[PDB]
Formats: sequence, structure tokens, C-alpha cells
Amino acid sequence: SWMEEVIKLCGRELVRAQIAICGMSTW
Amino acid sequence: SWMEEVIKLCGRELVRAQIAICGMS
Amino acid sequence: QLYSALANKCCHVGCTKRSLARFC
Amino acid sequence: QLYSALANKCCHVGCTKRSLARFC
Repeated sequence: SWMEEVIKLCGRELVRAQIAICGMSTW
Repeated sequence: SWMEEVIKLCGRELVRAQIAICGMS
Repeated sequence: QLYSALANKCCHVGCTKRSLARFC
Repeated sequence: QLYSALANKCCHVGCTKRSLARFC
């Protein structure tokens, strides 16, 4: 799974990743 | 505007607010 | 303003929706 | 204290997508 991928991001980029992660994790 | 509203949230609740704010503007 | 400092501020003292909208 | 700490780690050291997924 994509959940094991490691990221190093800050600010807007971190927020956008958070958004996309929760967006992927939904039914 | 709606932007001046104050919030006091942590963790999971902050994240949900953040997501709603970005979907709104 | 690290996003982590704003997240700390929002949880402990409050923040405006405007301050979080800048990180979208 | 938890999300602000995780966002600092993600920005300065790195973090897994699973750590962020816990906050959804």
C-alpha cells in the first residue's frame, strides 16, 4: 500500500497531501 | 466574511476544518 | 509561520478560518 | 499536542502517509 510511502513536505504542500490522503481513504 | 470566524480545534477536528476551509476557498 | 505553529495556535488559543485558508 | 507535532516531523524529518491518514 501507498500508506507506507514516506513524504517530507511543509506548509501548503503538507496541507494538500493531507487533503488528498483523506480523499483517497473514503467510501 | 466567513473567514473571520474563530475556531478552537485540535487533531482530527482541525484536519476536518482544514479540509472544509479548502473546499470553500 | 510554520503550519505546525498555526496548528498549535488553533488548538490552544484559537485561530481564524482566514489563517488556515492561506495554506490551501 | 498530537497533530502539530506530526506536521512538524513531516516538514523537518519526513513521515509516512499512514501517520497522516490517522487524522482523517
